[PDB]
Amino acid sequence: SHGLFKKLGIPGPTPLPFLGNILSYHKGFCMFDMECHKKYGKVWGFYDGQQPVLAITDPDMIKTVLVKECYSVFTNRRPFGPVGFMKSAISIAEDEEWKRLRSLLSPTFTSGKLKEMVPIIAQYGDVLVRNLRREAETGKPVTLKDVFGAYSMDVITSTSFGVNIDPFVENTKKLLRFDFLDPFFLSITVFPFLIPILEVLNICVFPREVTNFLRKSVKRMKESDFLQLMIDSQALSDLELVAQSIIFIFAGYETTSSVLSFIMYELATHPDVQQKLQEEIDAVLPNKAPPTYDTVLQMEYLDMVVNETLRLFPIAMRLERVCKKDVEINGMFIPKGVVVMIPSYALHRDPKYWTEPEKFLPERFSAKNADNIDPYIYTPFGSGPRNCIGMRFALMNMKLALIRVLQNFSFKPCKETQIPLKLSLGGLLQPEKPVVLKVES
Amino acid sequence: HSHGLFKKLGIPGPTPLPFLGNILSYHKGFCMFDMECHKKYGKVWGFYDGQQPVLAITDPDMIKTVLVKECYSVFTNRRPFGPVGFMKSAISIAEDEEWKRLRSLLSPTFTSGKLKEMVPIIAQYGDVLVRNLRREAETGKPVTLKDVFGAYSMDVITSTSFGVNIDSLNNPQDPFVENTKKLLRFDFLDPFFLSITVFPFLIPILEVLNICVFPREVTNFLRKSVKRMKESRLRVDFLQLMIDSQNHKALSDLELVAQSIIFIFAGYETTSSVLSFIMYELATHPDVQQKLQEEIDAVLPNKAPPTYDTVLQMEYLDMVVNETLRLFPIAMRLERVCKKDVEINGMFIPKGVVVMIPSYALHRDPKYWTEPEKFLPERFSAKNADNIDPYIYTPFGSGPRNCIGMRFALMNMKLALIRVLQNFSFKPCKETQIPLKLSLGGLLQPEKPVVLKVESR
Ligand code: HEM
Ligand code: HEM
Ligand SMILES: CC(C)(C)OC(=O)N[C@@H](CS[C@H](Cc1ccccc1)C(=O)NCCCc1cccnc1)Cc1cccc2ccccc12
Ligand SMILES: CC(C)(C)OC(=O)N[C@@H](CS[C@H](Cc1ccccc1)C(=O)NCCCc1cccnc1)Cc1cccc2ccccc12
Repeated sequence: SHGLFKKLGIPGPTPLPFLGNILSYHKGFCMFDMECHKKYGKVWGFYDGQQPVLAITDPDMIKTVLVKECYSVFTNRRPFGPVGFMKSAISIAEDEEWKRLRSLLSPTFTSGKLKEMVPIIAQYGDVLVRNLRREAETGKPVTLKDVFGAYSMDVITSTSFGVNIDPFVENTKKLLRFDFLDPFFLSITVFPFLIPILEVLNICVFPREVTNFLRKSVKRMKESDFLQLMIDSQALSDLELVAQSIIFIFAGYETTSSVLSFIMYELATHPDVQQKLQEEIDAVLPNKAPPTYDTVLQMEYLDMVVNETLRLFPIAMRLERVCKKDVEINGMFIPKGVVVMIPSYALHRDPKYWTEPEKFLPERFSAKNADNIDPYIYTPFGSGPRNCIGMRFALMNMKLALIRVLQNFSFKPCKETQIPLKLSLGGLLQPEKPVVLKVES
Repeated sequence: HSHGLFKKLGIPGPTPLPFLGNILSYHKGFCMFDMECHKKYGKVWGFYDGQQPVLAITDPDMIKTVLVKECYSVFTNRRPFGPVGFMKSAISIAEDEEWKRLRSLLSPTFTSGKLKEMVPIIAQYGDVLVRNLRREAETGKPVTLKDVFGAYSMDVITSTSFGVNIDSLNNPQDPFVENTKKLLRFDFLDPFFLSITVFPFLIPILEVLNICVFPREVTNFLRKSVKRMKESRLRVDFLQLMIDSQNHKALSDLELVAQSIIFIFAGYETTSSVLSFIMYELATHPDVQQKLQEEIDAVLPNKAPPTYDTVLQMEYLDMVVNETLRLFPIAMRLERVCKKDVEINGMFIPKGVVVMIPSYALHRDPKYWTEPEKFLPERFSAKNADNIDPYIYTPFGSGPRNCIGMRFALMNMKLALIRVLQNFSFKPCKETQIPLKLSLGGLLQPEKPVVLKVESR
């Protein structure tokens, strides 16, 4: 099954037996995609064990997979197991169950519901300033991932459940941990046949206590909102309701806080960009005025900085869809069962599409130059019917933190500040050493 | 009284007459009056359209402050235009929160993805444009460019915004074009558009008489045309976005037609007028026309069909379109109503004053452009484009209330110029007005229509 890309004429690295090309992941997913982007051109294929993966970079071919042929062919992502009761998660659901959950959780982040969350986040935006002021008046570098993690936890636990927590961050911080050095997930890539061995016999990849604590915490949350929508629509099951809460809690904590740490690093390493951003926030909101829903979307340089950070640090790295039947798109034959992959990290730094892609230049997303950006090359939230469902929720929650903090504090690098920031050469997109900076009031 | 405002503020300007103000100086038109004031009074001057004081600014920082920085807070709305009737809900006429809702609603109409989807549709009518140009070319005979460009522009804006192929082969007496033409006629000689400026108190009187600046013949026709243009069920164009957003709430039936008439008028008149000015400059400069044709053939050899990416690759084509818009900014002026007392760049502006940006005069300012009356596309080359201020050259405006169909118009015009210059070259005639005299009336148009010979290659 390792002569597939040799048959279809698609170039790619030579695979090893059983392993395939997973030994090239020693530098990470990002470095392997960028080296293959230069060696084999626009389209190449490799093997994650015995699973063939076709990598595409053509925007028209990307649009056909993500948007056009979504509901028809490229509907589901790579099979991820064994998950146990987490098989009902919207991000892991497949075919008919996904559409029922996508439509059920779509009214969660409308313009009406997002406008209701502004006063709720406005409460947590004050404790963030008061806690940073304790570390500001005292010469002491702040681990931004910590203080932003608590801010990211209170927002998703209140805007989705109405419960104020002020053990969840400890249990949530230990939900993923996708380390390729761990032979377990390196085995699932090599042994896709061991997934049915653990599904019929009830074995999961997530630790029991991070799933038992959340299944019992959601039951305490069930005091008869995003939770209010899942009860009024309840045919939704009770155990299925827990699986969706784990997805929202983890995304609202890990994704928003890690990107916020990426933003503050770029602002501290580029003073003229942070200073120009502070002058704009003081103009739209003078005297440290509380931000509203309209003043957030009005700040465009705030949008030009966030969109530039998401280009440099796409926490997704890759988008994946599984070909469910024999098709031919843009004059290329993709057989059934092939995982079509779109290297987001490699495309966000393609010299063919970006000038000086290494350097932090928010001028790429200016309304004068944003017309030169392909929407299928810059996909930090994906695209099509199966993109990020909390895209507008994440872009709002991160900007609300950037407004309220830059109105009161200014960030400078420290001695222990890793410059340049080296990304984690492992699995998920994170810095090697934690992001630490000095806070000046 | 009010005619002493600029005397009180120390701002120079022509001495106004009672009641009339300075409107008698419009005998040469908006453009000539603005350039003469810019030479005598300097960077800032003020005049009166009757009793309405108009402050003209030419400073790029002051222009950026009005158009970009202080749009949502102070300079949000244009000068009130009436009587308009139900067309007050149009995006270009809407004010304050109504415009802000409509702007965000119609913004996804012209994205890079939506525009790239329109190229195959525009490519269809590009082939029809070449066929009609080839009949008038196979036989020595002038060719009124405004007519053949007007039929092409109506074909593009109706199909890309509504999905309806209305003009088929022509139909040279097409009812859409015939009804949309009489939709714009600001003849300052007509007392109507001159008296309502002298008597602004008559606008609320005319609004209660159901009197509009648009004739009932063209509004009732377009009212039932858009209603019959709703066909379903069976894409996602301009019409589909308005129905999906129709289902705070919401978009009315009379509001959906108001925006459609705006998109129909802009896509027809503006695109066809600039194309006529472009071809006049190419015929009167055969060297520029040859260099542009050599670039189209280099990017699209063997008459290759134009695509979204090949259009953006042609630099000289972008330089020809930009230089023509510099000489002929169909906007002429940009205006914003100052809604509250402000002090920008060290100058006080009181509430109610209309801040005006003389775009026509700024595009021909000798202290910004070398030989401003000469047609030189080399100003917009990448070697010289850094010496161009984006607040002196504003053919599509600037800020949150600039031209919402800028990127569409730049594509529809370039897609037409490519497929036309691929097959034809244009030369002047005996009846071609050389030099071109602009209409001394209101809107920016030529005196005698642009007529040229069409030779095949
Ligand atoms: C900076 C913040 C975030 C980024 C960059 C991000 C990125 C992404 C990407 C790239 C995808 C997949 C798109 C595709 O496959 O085409 C995705 C899916 C998803 N995201 Fe996010 N995300 C963020 C925050 C959030 C938040 C706050 C939530 C809150 C619920 C969330 C919930 C989800 C879910 C449920 C899915 C799967 C939807 C489905 O499979 O149908 N994400 N995200
Ligand atoms: C060569 C072609 C065109 C030129 C030179 C042009 C120029 C302009 C200018 C200068 C403005 C005012 C900007 C400001 O006040 O700051 C404007 C506004 C506008 N234009 Fe265009 N335009 C063109 C074609 C089009 C097209 C094809 C459409 C299609 C819908 C369109 C729709 C509009 C609308 C709706 C506005 C008002 C926007 C608002 O009030 O928010 N225009 N145009
Ligand atoms: C795992 C691989 C990449 C081989 O196969 C997939 O593709 N399995 C997708 C589903 S595992 C995941 C389950 C999980 C993990 C850890 C804690 C809790 C649940 C999942 O539910 N995650 C989406 C929900 C939250 C989120 C995260 C980031 C951004 N927004 C929202 C993985 C997947 C889902 C969605 C977007 C992705 C982008 C890049 C890479 C993988 C993606
Ligand atoms: C009327 C004056 C100039 C004193 O006061 C304004 O300012 N009234 C603005 C709104 S009248 C117009 C209504 C109309 C007229 C004729 C047919 C159909 C509708 C309008 O809706 N037109 C914008 C939409 C179309 C368009 C036109 C040209 C370019 N692109 C798009 C006038 C106005 C609007 C937008 C840009 C302008 C530039 C220069 C001068 C005036 C402008």
